[PDB]
Amino acid sequence: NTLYVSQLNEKINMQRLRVNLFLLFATFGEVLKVSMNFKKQRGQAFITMRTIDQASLAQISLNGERFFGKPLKVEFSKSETKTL
Amino acid sequence: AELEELEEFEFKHGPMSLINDAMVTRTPVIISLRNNHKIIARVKAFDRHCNMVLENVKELWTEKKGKNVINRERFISKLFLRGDSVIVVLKTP
Amino acid sequence: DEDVAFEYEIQKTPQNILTWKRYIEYWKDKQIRWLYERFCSQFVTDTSIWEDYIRWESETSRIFWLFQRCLKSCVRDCDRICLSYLELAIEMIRHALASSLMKMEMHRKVWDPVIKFVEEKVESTDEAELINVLLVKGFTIWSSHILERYQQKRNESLATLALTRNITIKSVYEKYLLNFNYLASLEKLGDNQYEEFMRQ
Amino acid sequence: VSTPELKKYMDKKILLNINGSRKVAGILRGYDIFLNVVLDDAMEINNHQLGLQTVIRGNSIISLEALDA
Amino acid sequence: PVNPKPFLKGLVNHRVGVKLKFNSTEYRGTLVSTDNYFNLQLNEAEEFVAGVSHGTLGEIFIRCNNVLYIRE
Amino acid sequence: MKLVNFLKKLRNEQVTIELKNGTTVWGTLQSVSPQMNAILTDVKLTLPSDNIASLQYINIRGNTIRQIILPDSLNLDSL
Amino acid sequence: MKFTPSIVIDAPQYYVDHFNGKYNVDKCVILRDLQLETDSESMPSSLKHLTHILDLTNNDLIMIPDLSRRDDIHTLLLGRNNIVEVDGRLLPMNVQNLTLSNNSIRRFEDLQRLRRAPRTLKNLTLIGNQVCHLANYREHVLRLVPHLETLDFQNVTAEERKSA
Amino acid sequence: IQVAHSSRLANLIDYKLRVLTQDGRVYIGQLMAFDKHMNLVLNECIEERVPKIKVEKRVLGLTILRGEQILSTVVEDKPL
Amino acid sequence: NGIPVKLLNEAQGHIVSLELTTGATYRGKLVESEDSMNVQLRDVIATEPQGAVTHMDQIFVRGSQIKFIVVPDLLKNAPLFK
RNA sequence: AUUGUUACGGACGGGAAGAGGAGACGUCGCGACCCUCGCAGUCGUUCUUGACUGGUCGCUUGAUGUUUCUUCUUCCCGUUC
Repeated sequence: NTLYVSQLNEKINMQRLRVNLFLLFATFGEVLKVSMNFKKQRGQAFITMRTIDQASLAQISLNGERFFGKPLKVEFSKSETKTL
Repeated sequence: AELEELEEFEFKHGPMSLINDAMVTRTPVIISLRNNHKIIARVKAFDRHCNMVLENVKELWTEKKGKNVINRERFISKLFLRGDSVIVVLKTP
Repeated sequence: DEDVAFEYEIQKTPQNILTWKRYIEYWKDKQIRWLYERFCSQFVTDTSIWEDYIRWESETSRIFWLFQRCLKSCVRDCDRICLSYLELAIEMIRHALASSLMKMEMHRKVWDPVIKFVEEKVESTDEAELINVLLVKGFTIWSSHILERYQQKRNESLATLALTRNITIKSVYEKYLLNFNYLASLEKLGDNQYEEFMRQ
Repeated sequence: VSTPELKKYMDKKILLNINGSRKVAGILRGYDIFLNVVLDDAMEINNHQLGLQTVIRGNSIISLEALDA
Repeated sequence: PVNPKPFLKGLVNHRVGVKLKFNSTEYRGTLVSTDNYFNLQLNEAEEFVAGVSHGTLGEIFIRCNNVLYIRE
Repeated sequence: MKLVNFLKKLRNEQVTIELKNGTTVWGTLQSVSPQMNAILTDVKLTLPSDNIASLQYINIRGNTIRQIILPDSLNLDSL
Repeated sequence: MKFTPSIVIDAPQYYVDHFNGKYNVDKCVILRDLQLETDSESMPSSLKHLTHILDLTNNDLIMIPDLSRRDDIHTLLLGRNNIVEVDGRLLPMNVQNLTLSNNSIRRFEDLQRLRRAPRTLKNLTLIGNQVCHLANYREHVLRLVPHLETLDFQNVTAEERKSA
Repeated sequence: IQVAHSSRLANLIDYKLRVLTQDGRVYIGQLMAFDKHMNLVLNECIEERVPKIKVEKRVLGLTILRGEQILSTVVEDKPL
Repeated sequence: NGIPVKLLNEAQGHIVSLELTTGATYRGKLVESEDSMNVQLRDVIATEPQGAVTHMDQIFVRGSQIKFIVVPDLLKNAPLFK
């Protein structure tokens, strides 16, 4: 379900970044996660989705996609999310 | 019963007596308000906390910016004016 | 116009009485009436729908029409309908009662109530009741029938009273029954013959 | 009915800020449920004295910083 | 010795002076009666808007919440 | 005793009320309380002549409502 | 099927998008894979319920249609659509966060509706289309749509503005 | 805006309501709890200012609102 | 009894911001809570609408004139409701 | 096998230029030479538990509420007749 992003623009703000992420991930499926839990920035963001299929699709399509200068490294999460 | 019942005649003795009288024998009264207002109407009902009901309500107030006096008017009837806004009421002959 | 769109919506797919709602509840009045009635005619023969239609209609003639419509196809809430019919009759009373009975033949209390109208009879409302009674008589008479359908002793008494307004009651008693028979005979008589009947 | 916990602020100087832009100050002597704070000092604001002890009404006491923690 | 309510009582059938916060207007008339919530009723009322009069009203009534004070 | 009682008895009727902000707002009374906590179903608003800036539903508190109008032209209280 | 009022009514308006605002509507049985071939008709059925986040992605919408007040559809997601042209005077101030990814915006002249943005469109993004591949496209966008802050995830800088 | 014909304060618990204050600052928040004075506990408060033209925004509180200065609450949009 | 009051009571030893009638926004620890909403704080910051911000050691606030009291996101569902 | 009710051509707006709006206090944003380095942060004490929580610098004309003082000309773009 969850997809752990990495290698992104740290210079962008938190809320804005979150919004951007939401915008990105709405095409694949319904994004459950509203805000980031880590609060560290610089790539580390867990995009929580409703469906696994959607997540998979996202992983497939947005692997190395241009988001704020740098290519985002998509990958599946190790542990399941608290909401899911 | 008696603690509330004895308070019924307290209107006709104290400062509400005049208003009670007015209510009994409908006559026009000048009602003022907080933010520059002058209302004219005749009395019909009455309660403990000055929440009055009236008839033939003529309103006179101002909504003029920059110190110009403008007296707007409009006919209202059968209101329910709450007691917190009512300052001065008086029975005219 | 906005009606075309509504029509299209109605046509394209059934949304479990959603289209109908859209048609009627938004407008309601004439247009709404046209819609809802049409919808009713088309597909759904529900009780709730019928009730709604009746409400919309709600003059006496219109009410009657609504009642008739309701009666046409109504299996589940028949008893309830019957009450409505009775009420209508009270405001063609006997006739209304009969209609109700036909709709849904449980209904002891209703019967009793109906009878009590007869008892009362024995201003507008009163007039209506009288009219209903007359209608029943013409049909026959109706009150007696109701009593029969319908505590039993009470019903019989009521019937008798109606007849008097007595003969019928007597007859009923006789049917039930020797004493009853005698009573019936007496009623029929109502001098020597009558006395004899009573004795019997 | 319930007593405000002002026993903590006893024998400590307080810089009050009442309604209508007025900074009063004084040491706490007595209190109550209505918040009518009986305090034994009054110096207005720059600074000048106007009477020693001052009892204040409960409605017109909004903010009160304690000087000694 | 002299409390407020008794003072008020004493001041019945005598001249009274009262002022308000909102729209500062001095009301001057002879007092009629009062109640437990301190509402007022005056006779021969003169509505002095900061010295100058608006008009002689006559028999009037006043609510407690607005009133600032009672004087001669 | 009280004239909140009067208000309580009224149900399903349009009434304008002028608030502390100063807007004429016609609406249905709904479940009136002893604290005058009104609730309006359809209403017309003017955010700070009356400019049109209306919303549908609203929940009113009793302290704001100073005047009420147009329930129905009739006076009855005691019962 | 076609975007009707009934469909809208049916739509799941329970789970609110917690990033901003409330009521993240998804028209029909599911707006994601609804297959609305025509333009977004019957917009009045929603009646400006809700950023709103009317996620109308994975559709076949030919043109972007709006019909609401100044605060009714800020975070609109129209991803994976066939958006040819999106000219309109209804959604003037509201639609700021426009997720128009994987669209069918061919030419730079097709963005002339969004262009002259000082009054025409108070805010608009647009990205991931055929027009992005064209020569001097970003610059053109900057020139015309000054309100476009984030241009395909990367921001419109001062230098860029100067250049355009 | 969608909202069903609710009767009382108890039936409309757990809904995103706007709230208006005496000075004229607009609020939004999900109604969590109830009280005698309508001290409605908002789930997340986004306060808004209007100077004495256009509405501003803030994001500080997730508050317990007090009932003294409230004018009239308004329903925004249902959750779930 | 009042649920908000209960909630307030529960949140003792938590970072709670505030706002008054004038609009002076505070942010610090909560000391005590009562039936009447009387709050006392520790290490309390002060960022007023005028401009002159300050850092205060302690403060006590009257309940009637408070506009709203802030609470964190932890005490949302449990353990106050049911 | 509980819930409910009652009673006690002319106008307007925006942007730019020329001639005769500005200063404080805070509150959220566009860039970054910085910090920081990861999937659900820091430290005390003991073999697993208690406490505390986007920052800094530009803006090279970012937004916004208190609080004091005192417009005309030219071009460009939209709406209306």
